[PDB]
Amino acid sequence: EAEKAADESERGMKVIESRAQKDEEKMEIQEIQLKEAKHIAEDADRKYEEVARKLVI
Amino acid sequence: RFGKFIRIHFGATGKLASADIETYLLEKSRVIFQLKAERDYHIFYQILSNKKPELLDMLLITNNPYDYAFISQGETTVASIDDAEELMATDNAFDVLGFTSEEKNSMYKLTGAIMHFGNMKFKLKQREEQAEPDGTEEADKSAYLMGLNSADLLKGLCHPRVKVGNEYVTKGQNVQQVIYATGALAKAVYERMFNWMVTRINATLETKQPRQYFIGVLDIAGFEIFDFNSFEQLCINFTNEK
Amino acid sequence: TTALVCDNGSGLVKAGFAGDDAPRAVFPSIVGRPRHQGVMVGMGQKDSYVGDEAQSKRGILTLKYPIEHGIITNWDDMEKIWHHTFYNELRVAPEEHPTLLTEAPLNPKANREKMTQIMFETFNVPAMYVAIQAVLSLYASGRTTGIVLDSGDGVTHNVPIYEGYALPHAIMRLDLAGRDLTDYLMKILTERGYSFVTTAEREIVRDIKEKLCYVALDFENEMATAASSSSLEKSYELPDGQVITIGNERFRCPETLFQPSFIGMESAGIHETTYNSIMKCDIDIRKDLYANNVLSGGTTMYPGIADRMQKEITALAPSTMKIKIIAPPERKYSVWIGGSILASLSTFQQMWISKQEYDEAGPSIVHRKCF
Amino acid sequence: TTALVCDNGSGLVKAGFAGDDAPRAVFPSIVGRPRHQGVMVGMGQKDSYVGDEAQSKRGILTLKYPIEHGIITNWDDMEKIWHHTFYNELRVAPEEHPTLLTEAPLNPKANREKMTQIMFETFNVPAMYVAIQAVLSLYASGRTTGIVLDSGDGVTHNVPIYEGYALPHAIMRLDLAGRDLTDYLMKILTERGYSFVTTAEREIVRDIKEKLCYVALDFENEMATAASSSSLEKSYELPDGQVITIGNERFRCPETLFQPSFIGMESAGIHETTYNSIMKCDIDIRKDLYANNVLSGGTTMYPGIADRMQKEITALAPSTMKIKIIAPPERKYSVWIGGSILASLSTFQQMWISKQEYDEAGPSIVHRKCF
Ligand SMILES: Nc1ncnc2c1ncn2[C@@H]1O[C@H](COP(=O)(O)OP(=O)(O)O)[C@@H](O)[C@H]1O
Ligand SMILES: Nc1ncnc2c1ncn2[C@@H]1O[C@H](COP(=O)(O)OP(=O)(O)O)[C@@H](O)[C@H]1O
Ligand SMILES: [Mg+2]
Ligand SMILES: [Mg+2]
Repeated sequence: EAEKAADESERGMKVIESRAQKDEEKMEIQEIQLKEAKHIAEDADRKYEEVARKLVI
Repeated sequence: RFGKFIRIHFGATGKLASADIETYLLEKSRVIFQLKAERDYHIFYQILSNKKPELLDMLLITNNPYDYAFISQGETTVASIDDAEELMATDNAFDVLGFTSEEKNSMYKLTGAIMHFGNMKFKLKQREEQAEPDGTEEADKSAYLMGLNSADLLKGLCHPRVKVGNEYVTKGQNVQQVIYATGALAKAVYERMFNWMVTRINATLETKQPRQYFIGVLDIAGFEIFDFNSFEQLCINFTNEK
Repeated sequence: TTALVCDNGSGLVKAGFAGDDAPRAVFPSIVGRPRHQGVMVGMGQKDSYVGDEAQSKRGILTLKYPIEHGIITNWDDMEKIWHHTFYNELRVAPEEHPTLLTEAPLNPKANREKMTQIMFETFNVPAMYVAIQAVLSLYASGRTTGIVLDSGDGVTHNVPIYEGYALPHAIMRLDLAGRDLTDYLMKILTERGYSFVTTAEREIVRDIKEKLCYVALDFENEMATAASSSSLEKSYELPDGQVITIGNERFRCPETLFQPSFIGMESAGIHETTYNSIMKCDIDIRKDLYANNVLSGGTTMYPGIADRMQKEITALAPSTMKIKIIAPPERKYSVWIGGSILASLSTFQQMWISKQEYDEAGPSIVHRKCF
Repeated sequence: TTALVCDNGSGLVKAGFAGDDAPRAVFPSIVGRPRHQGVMVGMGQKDSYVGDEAQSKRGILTLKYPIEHGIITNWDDMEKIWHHTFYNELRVAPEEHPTLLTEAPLNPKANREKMTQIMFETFNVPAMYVAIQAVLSLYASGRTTGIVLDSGDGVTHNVPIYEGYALPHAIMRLDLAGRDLTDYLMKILTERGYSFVTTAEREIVRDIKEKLCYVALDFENEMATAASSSSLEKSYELPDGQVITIGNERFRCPETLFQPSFIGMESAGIHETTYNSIMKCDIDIRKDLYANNVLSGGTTMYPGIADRMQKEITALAPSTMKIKIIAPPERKYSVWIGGSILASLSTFQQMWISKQEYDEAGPSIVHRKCF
C-alpha cells in the first residue's frame, strides 16, 4: 500500500500541476484584461469630465 | 591558441634519446563564447563533414550547423581549409597509431555529446524560484550516449547534492546558475579529453631510452591586437607581457 | 594565506575555511561533565567532554549550553568550544589564519568586546572581524534587497536591507526560538503520558521535534480533523524501545511561532513582526521588501512554514501586492555560506581588525567604523 | 557647429541641441545623499545620486533642490547637475559647443555673474548667453506682442511685450509657484488622515497634485457640490497600496493661485496681478495686450485654468474689450522651443559672449550692454 499510495500521489501531483499551470495562464490573461478595462474606464471618465467642463463653460 | 611545448631528451653520451611533449594554457572560453566574425575549433566543423555518413546517423547528429546553438553564434563557415580530407587524414593518422578504433569512436561520440549540451532548456516552476526542464528528448539522447540515466542527470543538474559536516544536503539552482554549470561542464570535459589525448600521444611517442638533459621547444601565441579586444585577448596579452 | 570563517551560532557550532561551499565541521555546542563517581581504576576519564563527543556519552553527563540567547553566559565553556573547534575539528593553528565571527543584532557590547579579547589574547589570531547574521544570510541568498528572517535556536530577528543599506530603526528581535519550542514540546508531551525531565532527554525531544513536527496551514481545521481522524498519528522509536505515538501534538509545537501566547509571551507571531518591520521602513521601498522576503536559520526548516507565512502576510498586506517568500533548501547553513562569500572578497582584506590596531586602541576598537 | 539650449528652471532640467523640435533630455533637478550607513561591502556606493537616478532611490536618499526660487543656493549641487546634463544625458563634450541659458526676471546679479564664471571656468564653453524665460516663450508661440505668464515650479512672472519692445517698468514677479502648491497639498491632506513628512514622499504628493488636481470655474458652487454630493471624489494608488480618496481637497490646492491668502501671502491673485500689469502699461497698447494673453510653464497645465482665468480677467476688464487666452498643449516645453528657435537664428550668431571677450572684460561683461 505504500507503493500504491506513492503512485496515487504521483498522478495526483501531475494532474494538480497541470490544472495549476492552466490557472496561472487564466489568471495572467484576466489580469491583463483588467489592465485594459481599467485603462478604458479611466479614459472614458476623464474624457467625459473634459467634455462636461466644456459644456458648462 | 594552446601553448605547445616539446622537450627533446638526450642520452648520457650526448645522443638523441627520446621526445616528451606537453601542453599549456589551452583556452576554454572559445568553446562556448565566440566573436561574431570568428569560428570555433575546427573539431565541430570537421565532424559535420558529409563525406562520412555513418558517424552522423549513428550519433543522430543534425546535419544543419544552423540548428546547433553552440556553433551558430559565430561565423558558420569560411574557406580557410577544406575540412574533408583533413578529417580523413587525421582519422588515418589515428588509425596508423597505437590505439584501436573503439577509442576513436568514443572520441567522436563524446564530442557529439558536447555538441548536444546547448539544446538543454529550463523554465521556472509553479510558485517557486527553482528551475525545472521542459524538454527532455535532447537530455534523453545525451544520457543514452554517455551511458547515464536522463532522470539522474536532470536531478543532478537541478538539485546538486553537497556534503556538510557528516551529512549530505541538496542545494537549489535557478536558470542562470544551471546554464553556467552546463557551460562549465562542457568546457571541463573538453579540457580533460584534450589532456588525455596529449598523454596518450606522449605515451605512444615514448621510447625506452634514458632521459638525460633535455632541450625545450616552446611555441606560444603572439601579442594579438584587435579593434575589439576582449577577455580572451587580454589573457594572451598578459601572458606575452610576462 | 587563507581566511577562517567560524560561526558560533546557538546550539550548533559550524566552521570552515573561506572559499568553501559548505562548513567542514558541524557539531552541537555542548559541554558535559560526569555526574557520577566512577569505580574503574586506570581508564582515567577526562573531566570535561566537549562537542559531538558529549552526544555519545549523553547518558552519564549533564549537558550545559554555554549560551542562552545569543549572549555567552559561561565563558570558560566557550574557550573550551573554540579550542575544540580549532584543534580537534579543523586541526589548524589559528596563529596564521584570520577569523571571521558571526554575531546576532542588538546584543550587549561587552559580549563583542570579550569575544575579540579572547580571540586576540588566548588564540593570538592575527586578525578578526565580527559580522551580523542577517547580512551574511542576504549574501548567500544572491540578493541585494529584501527583508530576511533569521530564526535559529537562540533568537529570531528581522533585518530589512534595501540596496545594501540597512534600516537600523526597523530591526525587530524576538527571543522565541527553537529551544523554547523544545521546552513547549516537553510541556505538551506530558499530557499524553510521556515525561522528559533530564538534560539528556532534551536531545531526544529535540530529535522528535526535528523528525516529526510540521506547521499547519490552518489551525482550527487541522484540530477538527485530528479530533475525529487518526491519520495524523505517527510513531517514534526511542533509543531503548517503547515506541510513542503523537497525534495533534506534532503540529501544535511549531504553532508557538505564530501563536506566542501558548508559552505566555506577550509579543506577536513572526508573521506579524515581519509585517510590522516592513511598515517601519520608508514607503518607497515596501514593494521590494514585500517581493524579496528571505528565510534562513534552522527553525525555519519546518515543512509548510513558507506557505503559512505567505498566507498570513498576504492577509495582512494590501491585496494589490505580490508576496513572494524565498526558502532555499539550505536555510540552515545560509549564514556560513554568506560568511565564506564575504571573507573571499578581495576588497574585504582592508576591513580586518589587525593585531596592531587592537593593541593600540584596546578592545573598544570593535565598535568603530569596523563594526 | 551646433548650439546647446539648457533650461535649468527649478525642479526640472531640460536640454537639447538647437534646431531640434523638442528637448532631448528631461529629468528632475535633485541631488540625493544616502542617509544610512550601508552594511554590504564591496558594492562601492557613490556618495551622491544625481538626476533621474535619485528618483529610483527615493527610499534611501534625502532630496535637496539646488534651486529654491529661481536663484541657485547650493552651487556645488548645481555644478553636479550641469556636469550630469553635459556628460550623461547628452553625452557631448561642451568644449566646442555654445550654450544658451535661461533665468527668471528680477534676479540677483551675483547669480548671473557666478553662473557665467562657472560656465567659462569649469566647463570652458566657447560662448554662452542668458535669455529671459518669458521672451523665449513668446518666440515659441509665433507672436510678437502680448503678455506671457510663465508659472513654473520656482517663480511666477508676467512680462508685457509690444511689437518686440519689452516694458521693464510693468514686469510683475510673484514667488507663488508649484512648490508652494505641493506644500499646501501636503498640509491639507492631513485633515483626511494621511501624513506626508519625508522629502521622498513629497514626490508622491506631487504625483497626486499633477494627476488629480484641477481648477474650478466657481469656488462656492463647487464647494457646495462637494459638501452635498460625492461625485467629485477620486482614488489614487500609493506605491505601497492602501488606496486613498481625495474629495474637496481636489480643487482646493490649485485655488491658491487665485487665493494667495490660503498660504498667508498678502499679494493679490494671478488674475489680479495680470490685470494690474496690463493697466501698468500705456493706453494705446492695452487692446493688443488683452487680445494676446500667453500661458506657459508647468503650473499652468491644470484642467480648466484657462476658462477660470479668462472669466476673472473679463470680469475685471471693460466689457467692450475682447479677451483671449492662448493655451497651447505644449506649455511645459514652450520656453525650450523658443530658446531653440532663437539659437537657430542667423542674426543671433553675433550676440554670443566669446571667451576672449569674457577674459578681457571680466565676469561683469554679461550685465554690460553686451548682454
Ligand atoms: N528539519 C528541521 N525541522 C525543524 N527544526 C529543525 C530542523 N533542523 C534543525 N531544526 C532546529 O534548528 C535548531 C538549529 O538552529 P541553528 O541554525 O543551529 O541556529 P544558530 O544558527 O543560531 O546556531 C535546532 O535546535 C533544531 O531544533
Ligand atoms: N498637469 C499638471 N498638473 C499639476 N501640476 C503640474 C502639471 N504640470 C506641471 N506641474 C507642476 O509644475 C512643476 C514643474 O514646472 P516647470 O515648468 O518644470 O518649472 P521649471 O521650468 O522652473 O522647472 C512641477 O513641480 C509640477 O508639480
Ligand atoms: Mg544562526
Ligand atoms: Mg521655467
